[PDB]
Amino acid sequence: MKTPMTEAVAAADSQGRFLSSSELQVAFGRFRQAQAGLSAAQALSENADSLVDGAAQAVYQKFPYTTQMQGDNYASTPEGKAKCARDIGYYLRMVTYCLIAGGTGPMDDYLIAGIAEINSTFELSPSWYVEALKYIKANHGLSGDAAVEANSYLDYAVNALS
Amino acid sequence: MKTPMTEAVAAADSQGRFLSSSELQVAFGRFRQAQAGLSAAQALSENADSLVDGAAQAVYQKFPYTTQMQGDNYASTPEGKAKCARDIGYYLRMVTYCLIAGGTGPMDDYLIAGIAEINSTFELSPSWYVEALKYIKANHGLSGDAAVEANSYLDYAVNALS
Amino acid sequence: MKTPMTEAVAAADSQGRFLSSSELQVAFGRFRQAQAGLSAAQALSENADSLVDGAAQAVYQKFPYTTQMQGDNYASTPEGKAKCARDIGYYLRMVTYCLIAGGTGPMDDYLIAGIAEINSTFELSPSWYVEALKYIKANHGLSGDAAVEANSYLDYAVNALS
Amino acid sequence: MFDAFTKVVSQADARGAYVTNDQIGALNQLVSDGNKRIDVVNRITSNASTIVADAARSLFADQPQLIAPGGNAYTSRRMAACLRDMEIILRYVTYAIFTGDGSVMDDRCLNGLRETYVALGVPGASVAQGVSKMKQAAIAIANDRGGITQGDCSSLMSELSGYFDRAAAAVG
Amino acid sequence: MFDAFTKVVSQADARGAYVTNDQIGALNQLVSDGNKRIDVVNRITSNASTIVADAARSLFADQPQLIAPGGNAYTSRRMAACLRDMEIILRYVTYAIFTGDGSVMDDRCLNGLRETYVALGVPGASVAQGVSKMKQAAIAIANDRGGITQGDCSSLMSELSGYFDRAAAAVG
Amino acid sequence: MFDAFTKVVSQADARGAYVTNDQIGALNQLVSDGNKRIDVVNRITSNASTIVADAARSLFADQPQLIAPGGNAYTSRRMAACLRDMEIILRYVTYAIFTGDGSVMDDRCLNGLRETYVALGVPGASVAQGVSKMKQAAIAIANDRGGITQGDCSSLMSELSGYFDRAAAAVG
Ligand SMILES: *[C@@H](C)[C@H]1/C(=C/c2[nH]c(/C=C3N=C(/C=C4\NC(=O)C(CC)=C4C)C(C)=C\3CCC(=O)O)c(CCC(=O)O)c2C)NC(=O)[C@@H]1C
Ligand SMILES: *[C@@H](C)[C@H]1/C(=C/c2[nH]c(/C=C3N=C(/C=C4\NC(=O)C(CC)=C4C)C(C)=C\3CCC(=O)O)c(CCC(=O)O)c2C)NC(=O)[C@@H]1C
Ligand SMILES: *[C@@H](C)[C@H]1/C(=C/c2[nH]c(/C=C3N=C(/C=C4\NC(=O)C(CC)=C4C)C(C)=C\3CCC(=O)O)c(CCC(=O)O)c2C)NC(=O)[C@@H]1C
Ligand SMILES: *[C@H](C)[C@H]1/C(=C/c2[nH]c(/C=C3N=C(/C=C4\NC(=O)C(CC)=C4C)C(C)=C\3CCC(=O)O)c(CCC(=O)O)c2C)NC(=O)[C@@H]1C
Ligand SMILES: *[C@H](C)[C@H]1/C(=C/c2[nH]c(/C=C3N=C(/C=C4\NC(=O)C(CC)=C4C)C(C)=C\3CCC(=O)O)c(CCC(=O)O)c2C)NC(=O)[C@@H]1C
Ligand SMILES: *[C@H](C)[C@H]1/C(=C/c2[nH]c(/C=C3N=C(/C=C4\NC(=O)C(CC)=C4C)C(C)=C\3CCC(=O)O)c(CCC(=O)O)c2C)NC(=O)[C@@H]1C
Ligand SMILES: *[C@H](C)[C@H]1/C(=C/c2[nH]c(/C=C3N=C(/C=C4\NC(=O)C(CC)=C4C)C(C)=C\3CCC(=O)O)c(CCC(=O)O)c2C)NC(=O)[C@@H]1C
Ligand SMILES: *[C@H](C)[C@H]1/C(=C/c2[nH]c(/C=C3N=C(/C=C4\NC(=O)C(CC)=C4C)C(C)=C\3CCC(=O)O)c(CCC(=O)O)c2C)NC(=O)[C@@H]1C
Ligand SMILES: *[C@H](C)[C@H]1/C(=C/c2[nH]c(/C=C3N=C(/C=C4\NC(=O)C(CC)=C4C)C(C)=C\3CCC(=O)O)c(CCC(=O)O)c2C)NC(=O)[C@@H]1C
Repeated sequence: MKTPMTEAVAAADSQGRFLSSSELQVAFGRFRQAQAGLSAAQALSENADSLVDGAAQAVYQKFPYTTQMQGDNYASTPEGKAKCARDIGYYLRMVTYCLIAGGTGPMDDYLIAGIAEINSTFELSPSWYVEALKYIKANHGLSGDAAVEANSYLDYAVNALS
Repeated sequence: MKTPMTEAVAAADSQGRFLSSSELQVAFGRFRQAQAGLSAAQALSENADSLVDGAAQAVYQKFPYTTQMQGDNYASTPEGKAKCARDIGYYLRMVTYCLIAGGTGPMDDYLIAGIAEINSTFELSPSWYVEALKYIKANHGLSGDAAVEANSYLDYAVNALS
Repeated sequence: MKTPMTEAVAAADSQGRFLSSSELQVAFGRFRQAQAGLSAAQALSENADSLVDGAAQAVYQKFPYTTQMQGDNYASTPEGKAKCARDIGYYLRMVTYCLIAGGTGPMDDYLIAGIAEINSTFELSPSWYVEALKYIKANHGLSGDAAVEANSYLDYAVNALS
Repeated sequence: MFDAFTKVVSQADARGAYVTNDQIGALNQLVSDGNKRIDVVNRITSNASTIVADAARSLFADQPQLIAPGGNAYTSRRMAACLRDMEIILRYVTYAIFTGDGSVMDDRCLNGLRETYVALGVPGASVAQGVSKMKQAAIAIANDRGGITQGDCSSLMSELSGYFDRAAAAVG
Repeated sequence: MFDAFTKVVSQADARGAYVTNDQIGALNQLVSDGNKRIDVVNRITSNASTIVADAARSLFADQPQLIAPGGNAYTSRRMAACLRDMEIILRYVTYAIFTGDGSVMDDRCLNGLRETYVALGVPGASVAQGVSKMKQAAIAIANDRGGITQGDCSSLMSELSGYFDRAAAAVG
Repeated sequence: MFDAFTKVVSQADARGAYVTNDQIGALNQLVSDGNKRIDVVNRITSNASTIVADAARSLFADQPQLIAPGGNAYTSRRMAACLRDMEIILRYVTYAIFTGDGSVMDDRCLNGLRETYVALGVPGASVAQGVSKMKQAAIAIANDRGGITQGDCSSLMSELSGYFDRAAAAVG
């Protein structure tokens, strides 16, 4: 786990010294913009059920075989649909955490590190999750800076899967 | 301790991977020839008393001072003769182990590593043991490949002492 | 802690070997001259109260503000005078230890390593202690080699403070 | 490292003994089973990814707490580490069945693993369950009658089971 | 390393939960106190040398055995190491009040420090007393009404006190 | 590392004391015995290989289990390691009699040696017996009246015995 605030401390610590004027500026900037991320996280959280369920149905529409083909990797059973909606909710929750954290740290630590091994082992297509993320981007209803901050993390996840 | 089989595993392990096609060929070759070494070991074992006692008398004949001079390093007492026959039996047993193992590993681990320090400290002449080994080579009565395999380890010991 | 004797051992140890002819010569030389240092140490020890008290008054004479200015770092109180005389006694005791040891080791280990940090933190002027040391040099009453050996350690301390 | 042959040698040297006729006979039987042993190594190695994946799937179905949020295999990094450990243990089992001795797996994989898992908070009973699920799958694949000269591999399946059981015991 | 924000995230992830409105509200209050927090970091950092020196002087006055010949802070090297430790702990406290979480100080300074001091013979009760003397001085300086826009910093002083108290507990 | 002189200094510094006249007198007597001390170092060092070999021979005669197959000094590698340890300990004893203090032997040879031998399965009672056999031989050689100016070395032989006894105690 790192964020600009903890990287400022890590830099000072690596040199055995107290925080510098430049490191105090990291804190000024963080507190100047932190509320934007808190508000965007809260807005997404409040719409999580609609966004996750809508994203799952968007994936099933683009990839109809995922609800028809038999296999442990597919959403052709109630159990498979539940795994899929669960995973999409994980992605949305990670986006809210990044908004609260002021960086990618939560998504890096909890989701991206190891994702390629998971998807390979369990035969899950990264392209399925890309469509879920693009549905969320198109449907969160955030404006302006809030939209850019949320979209930055949705796009970061797409990139990690692409 | 290593053998071709364990070196095949050590190579795979050093690269964090499952055994390769080339490493499976090591096992095919080992099992194709292992019986030869087992049979040669068993033949030597069955003649161990004659070979050891004959080898000791061969050494005493070539180095008559070893049974006449007083000293802790010599075979001029019953105790010294017993130490000498014991040591020669160690060499023969190590040859049988190499035949069973399919390589020098047992003799390396149990006898050769440190032998120069032992012989220096206890004032034992390497040349005495060379004659014992050459008696064994001349008198084991093995033929063909069995003789070459036994002689390879007897000669390896001579080389280590020479 | 090191001395020529322990550095002779450290050299042998660093090479995994018994002491050399050259290292035995270190012991011959050490024992040839050790009594001189023992005698000089004993002479200083016997005059410690006079030397320390005289050195403190020499410092107060050269730096009159040290007994007039208020501050935790100054000798303007009984407590401050006691700290100052204590410190000067530490320096004299270290000189006697160097004379007994045959080198700077005791003063290095117990006084010089860290002295700059102490004097900075507690706002103690190194120049005060230099004057104490120069009073001791001028007033110990030792002659010849005894004077040079004592003065070598007094001068080593001055250098470390200068 | 021992193989079946050097294990016998090492135990004989500690007793100052020549390897006995009975021991020679047992090693000759191992040698005469050598093709079958290499088939076991080859079949498990060739199917390693599905042995790991299928055992892991089965473990998480039986132990749902491992994959609940907060569980020891939750987060992609922890899931990936768990799948890595399953593959590591299977890899060392293949080394043991290749050499005919468990020393490679003791010396390089299992010794200190109990303590490593305590320090990390990895639940060894669940590792052991994963290992036993890989055992079941590996025996079914290794001892499958399809596409091989017919004969008995029961001794090798007992020996193979023993290596999996040794790993399962070591982690708890 | 956590900051106040990632600490909340980490506790929520372990429960599979979105951060709640109450938690968002608490983080918003931390954000709205951000200038005051940076004043605390700045005031302690700017005065670090006198906080250490004055606390050390007070410690040795109260614990004279530390500076008697044979005591743990006797000799220049041991005194310098003791003053270094006081500065180290103050430095990690400033990191904790900067980030709004104590993890930096646990992970990089305090974890294993008890055991380090046992191995060295450093008396942790006296380290704790030094830490508490730095606490008193740091609060007096950080919460001084002179030369600052007037307002309430009581929440930050409680949080700051908590980091010093955490270090004091950890060393004994 | 201490020598006889710095050991006295170190004990005095811990008490804030000048070295006393009695202590000075004792160090003067050590100095006046300096030629004899160097003869001890020289005689043991010059005869180190035979001291080790003869003590080892005697150890194995008295403790035949060490050299039976399976014993801790059986195999050339273990015998060579055992002879190495005997030489190592004698080397550190010579350093102690050279410096007039046992700290070199505590700090660089004996501290943690008990635990090292437990981890290896080396029987410390037999190491101690080897050490005591080297002691007997080293005293006989060092205190031999042949080929030296006649005089009393009893104090040095007591001090030398003490270093061997210290090693013997430390390994068990
Ligand atoms: C138990 C494991 C099953 C079993 C084994 C079995 N194998 C053989 C014979 C052979 N196995 C091999 C192995 C390989 N040939 C290859 O090309 C490769 C890949 C590089 C391998 C690993 C070989 C060479 C043979 C001999 C020729 C043959 O194919 O027959 C037997 C026959 C007896 C023997 O030991 O030779 C048996 C019994 N058979 C079963 O039914 C078990 C389920
Ligand atoms: C408790 C700590 C005390 C306290 C704090 C307090 N601070 C402010 C306001 C600000 N603090 C700063 C900080 C800095 N400005 C700088 O130039 C630097 C150095 C780089 C720092 C660290 C700033 C920018 C402000 C805003 C502008 C201002 O000076 O007012 C307040 C006001 C409320 C607020 O949070 O903004 C308060 C209350 N005040 C006390 O009385 C406590 C003892
Ligand atoms: C107890 C150890 C035995 C003993 C010692 C003894 N030694 C001396 C005198 C000297 N010893 C030396 C040493 C050396 N000279 C060399 O050339 C070397 C090799 C580099 C060494 C190590 C020296 C220089 C002397 C002085 C000259 C001399 O040979 O006499 C004495 C005499 C008293 C003294 O301390 O000088 C003694 C007693 N003597 C015994 O009988 C003990 C068995
Ligand atoms: C949905 C887009 C599609 C789908 C999903 C599906 N996923 C699984 C199984 C797993 N998904 C994960 C993912 C995560 N675990 C984590 O810890 C995180 C980070 C917080 C992520 C993103 C994992 C690890 C698994 C496997 C283990 C488990 O079951 O939890 C399945 C089941 C696969 C199986 O073999 O059992 C399915 C069905 N499948 C589709 O067809 C949808 C379009
Ligand atoms: C025989 C050719 C001649 C002979 C032999 C002799 N050997 C010893 C003593 C030792 N021999 C060994 C050898 C080994 N120890 C091992 O562990 C191994 C590897 C498995 C070997 C080869 C050792 C270590 C010793 C010394 C310790 C011991 O006693 O076991 C002696 C006795 C020497 C003594 O000083 O006691 C003798 C007499 N001597 C001859 O004259 C023969 C021609
Ligand atoms: C005397 C020349 C002047 C003087 C002295 C003075 N010193 C202190 C305080 C300290 N002095 C030391 C020194 C040492 N400690 C060691 O362990 C050693 C090595 C053995 C040395 C040389 C230290 C560490 C301190 C501070 C801690 C302590 O009190 O022991 C003071 C008091 C400073 C304070 O702030 O309390 C004073 C007054 N001051 C003068 O004005 C004299 C001319
Ligand atoms: C999967 C069935 C279970 C599980 C596993 C899990 N393991 C780790 C971490 C480690 N595992 C090892 C093991 C080894 N590393 C090696 O190189 C070898 C061969 C010599 C072995 C056996 C190690 C060393 C680690 C720590 C370092 C690393 O992460 O790679 C984790 C991660 C723990 C964490 O909190 O980071 C996990 C999750 N967890 C389960 O729940 C299953 C029961
Ligand atoms: C001062 C109030 C007390 C005191 C302290 C003292 N500490 C040491 C030695 C060490 N302290 C540390 C601590 C750290 N090092 C780091 O890098 C960090 C941050 C990660 C910490 C917290 C360490 C590791 C040491 C040992 C190495 C070193 O000396 O630097 C000493 C020296 C002990 C000795 O005998 O050498 C002392 C004196 N002593 C007191 O009496 C006070 C109560
Ligand atoms: C001989 C009397 C006995 C004996 C000894 C024996 N020792 C070892 C192994 C080691 N001994 C040491 C000791 C040291 N190494 C150093 O560098 C120092 C000085 C700082 C010491 C004191 C160490 C570290 C080892 C382990 C590494 C190594 O082998 O060199 C062995 C080998 C044990 C093994 O199984 O490999 C043996 C046999 N054994 C006896 O039976 C005697 C009682």
